[PDB]
Amino acid sequence: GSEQESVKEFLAKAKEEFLKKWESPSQNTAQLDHFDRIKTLGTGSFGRVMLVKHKETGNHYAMKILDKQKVVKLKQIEHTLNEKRILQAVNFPFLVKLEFSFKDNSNLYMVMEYVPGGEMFSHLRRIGRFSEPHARFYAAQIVLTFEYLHSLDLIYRDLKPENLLIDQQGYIQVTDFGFAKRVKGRTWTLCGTPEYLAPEIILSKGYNKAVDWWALGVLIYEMAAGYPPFFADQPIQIYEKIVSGKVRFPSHFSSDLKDLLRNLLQVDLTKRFGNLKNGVNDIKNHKWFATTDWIAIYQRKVEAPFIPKFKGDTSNFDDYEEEEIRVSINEKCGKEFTEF
Amino acid sequence: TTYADFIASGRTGRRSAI
Ligand SMILES: O=S(=O)(c1cccc2cnccc12)N1CCCN(Cc2ccccc2B(O)O)CC1
Ligand SMILES: [Cl-]
Repeated sequence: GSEQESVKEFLAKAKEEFLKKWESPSQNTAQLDHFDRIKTLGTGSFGRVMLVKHKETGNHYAMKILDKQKVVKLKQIEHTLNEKRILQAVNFPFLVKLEFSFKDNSNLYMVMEYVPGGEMFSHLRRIGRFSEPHARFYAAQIVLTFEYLHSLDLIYRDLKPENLLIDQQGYIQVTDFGFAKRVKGRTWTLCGTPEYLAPEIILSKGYNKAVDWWALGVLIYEMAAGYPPFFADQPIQIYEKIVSGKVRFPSHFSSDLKDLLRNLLQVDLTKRFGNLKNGVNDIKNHKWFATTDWIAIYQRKVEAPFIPKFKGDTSNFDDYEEEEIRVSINEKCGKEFTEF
Repeated sequence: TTYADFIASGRTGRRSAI
């Protein structure tokens, strides 16, 4: 009741701050000609991410540029408005920080601190797999991040190595929040990425924050094995495996790791760790985490097992054709994005 | 091996949301 009461008090203040920012979001805190473009870091079906330099300060940022017309075409208005509203309201060491946002006739812009270490995904595929201490270090950060997000009644719903950055201290930054939803009870949308979907998302019953603990199990498995627990040529075949209740482990997994994963990759949501009476403490007190100093992880005082090569450098991102950023003379989709 | 089956699945690159 010292450590536990400190966390309760911390989370109560955190919720008060979150709700104030959620109710009165920041808007229009920069403009495009404050920035020079350097390089395209990523492309998607309705936007791009660009490395940019702030002209006055010289600071580097990742600028997410979303084409309003394409957002409307692909039915992503609510997700995009939600992502920005969440990002400007949350505050936690392992969440990316929104520095500026604004819009113009054509685009929405979210400007975030640049993290040159890139995605966990690339590092994992390059090295093959992480040792269990390395995986555990990242897993502990996700456990704490979900403890925070769930205390705000947010379900995260898109955990995967693609959405985790590794910063220059070797710690994680969670990137994407469009799918994050306020859920005190249950929700029903089929959304996420096939390999990481909990059975109850596939099966069309309502679901709750316990899906994030299932996804943690998938992430830990993929980090430690180099491949996810459920894979196949086509998503429908992946879904059949997920709901089956059967999983196999590499022979190099420790006994403690297998026991944790059997309890996270638990199809019966009423038996799944994270979702029992003692909540996240069943995970934090599990034998696999016995060596984890949870407070030291939160304070970023643990020496990271891996620090990306320090080189403005973009070597941890792929190369893309550089295309114009065109801003129309006509305002597009103004009413739809009024709150951005 | 299971790894070989993972490679054969074709889903070794970045994965999109559904
Ligand atoms: O480009 S990111 O790695 C990235 C995201 C956020 C902050 C960043 C700070 N420094 C470096 C990179 C950064 N990235 C991580 C997840 C992958 N998407 C894919 C994407 C690409 C284009 C448009 C949208 C999206 B989306 O997500 O919804 C792009 C964002
Ligand atoms: Cl890829």
